[PDB]
Amino acid sequence: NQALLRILKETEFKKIKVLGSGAFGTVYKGLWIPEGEKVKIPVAIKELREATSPKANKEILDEAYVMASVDNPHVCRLLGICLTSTVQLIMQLMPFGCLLDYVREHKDNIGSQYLLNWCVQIAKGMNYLEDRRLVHRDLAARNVLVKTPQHVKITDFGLAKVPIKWMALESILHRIYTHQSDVWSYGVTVWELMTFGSKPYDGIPASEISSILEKGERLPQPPICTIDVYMIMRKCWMIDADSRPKFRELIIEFSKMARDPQRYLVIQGD
Ligand SMILES: COc1cc(N2CCC(N(C)C)CC2)ccc1Nc1ncc(C(=O)Oc2ccccc2)c(-c2c[nH]c3ccccc23)n1
Ligand SMILES: [Cl-]
Ligand SMILES: [Cl-]
Repeated sequence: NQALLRILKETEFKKIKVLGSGAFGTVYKGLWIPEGEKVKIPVAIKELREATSPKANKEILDEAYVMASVDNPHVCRLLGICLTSTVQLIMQLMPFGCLLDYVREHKDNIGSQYLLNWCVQIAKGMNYLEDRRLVHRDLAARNVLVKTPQHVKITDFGLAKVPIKWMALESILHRIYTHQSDVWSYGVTVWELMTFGSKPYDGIPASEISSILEKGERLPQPPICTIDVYMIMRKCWMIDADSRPKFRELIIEFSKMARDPQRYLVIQGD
């Protein structure tokens, strides 16, 4: 369905402010001003580094069509693309930033129902990706964006088509990426939220992660988590990928807990 993806001319968007930058490229805050209309749309613009892959513009556009077909309230949808020497991707601006920064900045004013609702919404978005037979490969708290405080969206997937501390052991050892390896990354993401933005395996070099996982060590239990919540996180980190919970089960379990949030999370002033 080609109509779902707007082909943009360079004059229809302008870069205002830099939001993030790295080896992939740079994400700008900007405005989309379609020529015919009289509107200025807040957007995020990710410009990819030139000459990173041999894929021509024709093959890139076909992959972009898939990203534009993602229709789920908890997964970011590709709004437009600009194909010059560099590939530029346009999506809606998420004004509150990424969820990792949000929980760090508001760690004193976040209650149990907020945290459990985020866990539900992230599981809903990942379950949709699994329904579309799409593997994310880089699920993390930094890759969950906050549209409003109680509406989050998963971002930065399909860009892949090394985050060792978020990867399932089979991804580190065998480069295997499935929906069940996404579940491992979901467990680490939930761990980031329950610790209000702590770094996983803090103080341990990335090159040592596989050995400690093979020795049976895992991320420690967050203090606010009751045993019911931690055991769900621990099951996401089982060696047997098919023994890990499914995203559809995680939706049900975290939805049930969200009905009685103070029973499952113990938070000061909650
Ligand atoms: C006010 O808006 C924001 C601000 C801040 N800042 C606040 C604090 C700063 N200091 C003080 C700590 C640093 C951070 C972060 C985020 C957003 N909102 C946003 N909206 C939409 C996308 C997004 O969909 O981008 C795309 C676009 C096309 C294709 C794929 C992804 C993104 C986004 C996705 N991947 C990224 C990688 C790096 C940076 C941003 C993004 N972010
Ligand atoms: Cl808040
Ligand atoms: Cl960090």
